[PDB]
Amino acid sequence: ATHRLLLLGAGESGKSTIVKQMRILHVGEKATKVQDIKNNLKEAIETIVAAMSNLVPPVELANPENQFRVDYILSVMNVPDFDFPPEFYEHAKALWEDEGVRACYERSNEYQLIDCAQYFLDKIDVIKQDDYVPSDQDLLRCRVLTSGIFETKFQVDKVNFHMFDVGGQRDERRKWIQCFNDVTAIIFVVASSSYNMVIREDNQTNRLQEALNLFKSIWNNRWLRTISVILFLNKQDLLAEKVLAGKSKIEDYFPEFARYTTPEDATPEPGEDPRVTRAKYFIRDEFLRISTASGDGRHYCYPHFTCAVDTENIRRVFNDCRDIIQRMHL
Amino acid sequence: MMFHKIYIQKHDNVSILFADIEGFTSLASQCTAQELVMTLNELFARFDKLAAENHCLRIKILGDCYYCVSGLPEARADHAHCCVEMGMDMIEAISLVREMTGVNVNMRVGIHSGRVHCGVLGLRKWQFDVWSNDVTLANHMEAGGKAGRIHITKATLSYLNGDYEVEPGCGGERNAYLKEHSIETFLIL
Amino acid sequence: HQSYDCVCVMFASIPDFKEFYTESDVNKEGLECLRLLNEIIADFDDLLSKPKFSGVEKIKTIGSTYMAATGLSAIRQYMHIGTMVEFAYALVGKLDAINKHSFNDFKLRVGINHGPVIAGVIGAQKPQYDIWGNTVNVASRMDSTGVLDKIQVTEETSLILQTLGYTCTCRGIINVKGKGDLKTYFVNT
Ligand SMILES: CNc1ccccc1C(=O)O[C@H]1[C@@H](O)[C@H](n2cnc3c(=O)[nH]cnc32)O[C@@H]1COP(=O)(O)OP(=O)(O)OP(=O)(O)O
Ligand SMILES: Nc1nc2c(ncn2[C@@H]2O[C@H](COP(=O)(O)OP(=O)(O)OP(O)(O)=S)[C@@H](O)[C@H]2O)c(=O)[nH]1
Ligand SMILES: C=C[C@@]1(C)CC(=O)[C@]2(O)[C@@]3(C)[C@@H](O)CCC(C)(C)[C@@H]3[C@H](O)[C@H](OC(C)=O)[C@@]2(C)O1
Ligand SMILES: [Cl-]
Ligand SMILES: [Mg+2]
Ligand SMILES: [Mn+2]
Ligand SMILES: [Mn+2]
Repeated sequence: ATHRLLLLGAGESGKSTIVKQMRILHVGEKATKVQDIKNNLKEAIETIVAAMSNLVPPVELANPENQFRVDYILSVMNVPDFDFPPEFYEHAKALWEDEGVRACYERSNEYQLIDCAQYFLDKIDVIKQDDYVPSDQDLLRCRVLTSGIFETKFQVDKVNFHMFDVGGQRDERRKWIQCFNDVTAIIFVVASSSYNMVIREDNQTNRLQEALNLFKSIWNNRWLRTISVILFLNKQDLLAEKVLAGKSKIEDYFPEFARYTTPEDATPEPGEDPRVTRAKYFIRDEFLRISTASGDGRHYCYPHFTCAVDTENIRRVFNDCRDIIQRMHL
Repeated sequence: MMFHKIYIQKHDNVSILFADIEGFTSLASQCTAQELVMTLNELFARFDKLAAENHCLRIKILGDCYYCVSGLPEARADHAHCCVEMGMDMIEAISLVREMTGVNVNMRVGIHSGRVHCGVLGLRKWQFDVWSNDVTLANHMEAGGKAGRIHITKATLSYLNGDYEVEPGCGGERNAYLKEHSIETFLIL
Repeated sequence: HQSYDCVCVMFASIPDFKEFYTESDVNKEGLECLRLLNEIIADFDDLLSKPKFSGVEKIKTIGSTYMAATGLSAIRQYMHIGTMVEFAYALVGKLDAINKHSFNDFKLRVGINHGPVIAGVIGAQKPQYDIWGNTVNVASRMDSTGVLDKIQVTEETSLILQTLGYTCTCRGIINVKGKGDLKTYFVNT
């Protein structure tokens, strides 16, 4: 038995994150990504400090001292082969340690910022070492853009899976077609958290709305009429927090939440705030409404509340998938 | 069910031959429209006769362009010699048909050996054809070729067992596709 | 074969596609590409079977370029010229449909020309229906020097479309190698 799986979804949805979570799960070289992790960190801070003055209103620093570190972090933004001196990490940290900078991170829904900001900025002091070796959570949080198509093969219980990962941006979607003939099932990934945020491709289109249309585009495709879709409502942690904190609400972007109440088939996680339940099952049904329209038993949709960086959640759900591949005799 | 049935398939270790009329438009100035189609048909009917002798399969005719392959429908290890031997007869055959035009007609051969996909596209009015980067190249070998001479690729010579005497073709200095891909070409003597 | 007094020829290529095409372990060395091209040609072939288009003959395809013609079924009166344009539009409509599902922004480049042609068959291996003439390579040139989304016509072709209801704009002066500098026109939507 061999089952070719294809991951589809928008930018930053967390597709590549899942592919690693198969090397982690079902399959020395870690030294090459330490480079890439430092870059993240670099892009992370420099992005926030840059964003400060380009906001309405602009966010001011808590400590007028830090100004020169801002001057530092700015003047070094473009530098090509940056060698990350210990000063860098010092200013970098102090900058993250600044309150205004955090108050600017609290508004990182407005400008464009990679997900792993908080995570890495909280371990400057860990990454700063030259003896440093990244943990497996570091490996997952690491962000590199995917351009092209990548085939990594794995095996579970002597059953072979081919997994194809592709660029999720608009300009990258042209290549997708090359995986439409003979595909066992589609894994559609969605950044559930990105309801208060817009995509990089133009800096205007709502990310989730984009994800809804893109899903609609795949559901109603002319070469995917029979091919079933496993929907991965991802970034559940990020969602849950955004919800609970109660800053940028859901109904302020997607107004149809104002009428929606929690469903009865709803199985919440042990001790999960009703509002989190309410929200993710709102986001679930948003994609299901798109899927309860067309198809008519020819293909099927499979909802999943997922956190791609959490290996425990992913082991759990990818089996829930393996079962469903064998079950429907695909 | 989803797509249509592709009537295409991969084939390795094959040789693609292309050849065009040198100065057809210059010639198309003298003779009547029907006189050309006479010569053309007179030429290619002859060309299609040579094909079968050299174990060559004609693909398609694009006006003044003729192009056949070698290594179909079933394969051959001797495939690259064929195209060369085909070109040889193609060369002299044009000089004998030059008798009928009475004008300076010439062929320009280009051969590359590699991999193809082959079959037919669409639904209505099928025609046999071939496609690949290698096939794309073959045409640029013809294009960046030499008059009355047989332009061959580095890959074509490696299947050619060094039986024929070649010379530096320098296709890089004749075609932009041949330069921009560092392809080193040769010319049969 | 025989010659005709007033045929209508159309070349409509999608340049974008050459750069699209790629061979790789992932895409089965360009097979999954052709596969889309397949669909396209197929989608474009589905028209010939319409009612408003039944008087349109599909000739051949070259690489990714639809070649077709009108008025091969006789002994307003240029009603067929406009049909060719009406058809050209329908091609684009079908490409926009593919673009939607394939996640591409492919654009058709069209060239239409009318005038005398020579019809008939060529080749001994397998005779295939084709058309020759100045008209045919000029239309081909109304394509190779074209602009995407637009239909590039000759002045002669432009004049008639005006009497049929279509408005036009002058591109300027294109050099048609061998026949010289000729004025050309784009059709308005
Ligand atoms: C006055 N011209 C003609 C009179 C009668 C018959 C044909 C022609 C003619 O010009 O045919 C064109 C084209 O329609 C005809 N042709 C190409 N493809 C097709 C085709 O697919 N069907 C019919 N005719 C075709 O080929 C011929 C030229 O080939 P081309 O590639 O455009 O120029 P080259 O650069 O190869 O030659 P030259 O500058 O080297 O001298
Ligand atoms: N907190 C959290 N972060 C997540 C989760 N899933 C993914 N991320 C993070 O989001 C970022 C983007 O994930 P990634 O896998 O790179 O996206 P992608 O869909 O592959 O992106 P692309 O290549 O199409 S442009 C990464 O930093 C990743 O660690 C999740 O459930 N929770
Ligand atoms: C269809 C894709 C692609 C890239 C593949 C290919 O090899 C071609 O089909 C050849 C070279 C090739 O099939 C040999 C015949 C011919 C007629 C010379 C083709 C055209 O030049 C195509 O260009 C056009 C018109 O697209 C081209 C180059 O296109
Ligand atoms: Cl998303
Ligand atoms: Mg990726
Ligand atoms: Mn020629
Ligand atoms: Mn030609």
